[PDB]
Amino acid sequence: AEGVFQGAIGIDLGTTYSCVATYESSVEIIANEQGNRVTPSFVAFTPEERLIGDAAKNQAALNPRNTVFDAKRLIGRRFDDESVQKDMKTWPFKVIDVDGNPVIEVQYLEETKTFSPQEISAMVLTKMKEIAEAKIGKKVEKAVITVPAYFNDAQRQATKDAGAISGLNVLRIINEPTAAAIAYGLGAGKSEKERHVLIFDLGGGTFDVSLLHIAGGVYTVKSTSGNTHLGGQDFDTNLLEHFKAEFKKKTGLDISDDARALRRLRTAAERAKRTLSSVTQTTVEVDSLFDGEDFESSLTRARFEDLNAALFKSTLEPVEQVLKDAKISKSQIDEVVLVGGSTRIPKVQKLLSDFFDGKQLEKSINPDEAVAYGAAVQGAILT
Ligand SMILES: [Cl-]
Ligand SMILES: [Cl-]
Ligand SMILES: [Cl-]
Ligand SMILES: [Cl-]
Ligand SMILES: [Mg+2]
Ligand SMILES: [Mg+2]
Repeated sequence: AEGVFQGAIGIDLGTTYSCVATYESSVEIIANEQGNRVTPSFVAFTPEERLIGDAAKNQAALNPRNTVFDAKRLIGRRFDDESVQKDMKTWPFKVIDVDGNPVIEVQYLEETKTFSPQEISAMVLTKMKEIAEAKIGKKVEKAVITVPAYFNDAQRQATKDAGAISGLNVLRIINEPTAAAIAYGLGAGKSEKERHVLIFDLGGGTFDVSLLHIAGGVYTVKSTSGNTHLGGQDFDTNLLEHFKAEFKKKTGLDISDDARALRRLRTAAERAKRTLSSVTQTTVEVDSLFDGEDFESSLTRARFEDLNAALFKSTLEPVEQVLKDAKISKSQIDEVVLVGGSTRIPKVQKLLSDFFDGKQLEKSINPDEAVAYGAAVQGAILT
């Protein structure tokens, strides 16, 4: 027990970003060595070393064949699965078929090596463990890891297996939406007074809606829906195209083939989106965007909303589906919990609060951190 943490860390092993939390005297989300409270679920292999997290994502463009990401899209799946065959056409790294399983093949230290999805995820989980250890000052042996509610038994086992590989005793695999509810203490009393709770989780690349029944300490997923491939980055993309159009119109320049110019302009758009969650108008500037020309525009909240009209509206569909499927009316819903950074967008909150006739949404916990937070809460209950 000497020099070992007696608790269990909570890990949100996300598709694109991961987050780790612990609950000593209170629940804390842990920052990594670059001071970030989420860490890219990225592993890069180079002629000299392996990078995990921020450094891996930051060199992805320079090292695309050997920078691995989206392993959560493979884990516990089969090579000839339909999502897989499809996902593979979109990745710059090689995925091969070994005994019918997907396996990632890369160059590492000037040799060809292959990794299962569980092995890649284990490397991310090891990174999360190490991040937690650095802040705790102790070794971590126990964890609670979260997975999407639609994960099947193979996907769940493969995720536990990843944990084992990373030197963690995985006490429980819990559902992402359930973690978020636990974060808000919903059902914490373990009282027999029941609740129905809708989790609205709009991630950067994922949109998941889940209906929970909670009573007596038992969290039951009644129904689940979403858009796997719609997310916050899609809002950025619409603003990016709007800005590209403006720039080309004023200057005659097309930045489509300049990766750096595209990157800087998407950064401007991401920043502009965030500003517009707090205020209603902003300038948008990029100095010397292309061929000597400065980019300057402005954007109102109203215009931002119009540019994403259809997308925003589409977010109510899965809320309706989940109720329809569970045979539960919107009036029976006790809490609506917001997860994912994109839920900070005022319009998204408004469409949702209006659908529930002015109901206030649970949002006091950072939406990017809520899943990890509840995983940490569950970890403390188990230890
Ligand atoms: Cl995810
Ligand atoms: Cl993610
Ligand atoms: Cl630059
Ligand atoms: Cl700039
Ligand atoms: Mg998430
Ligand atoms: Mg300037």
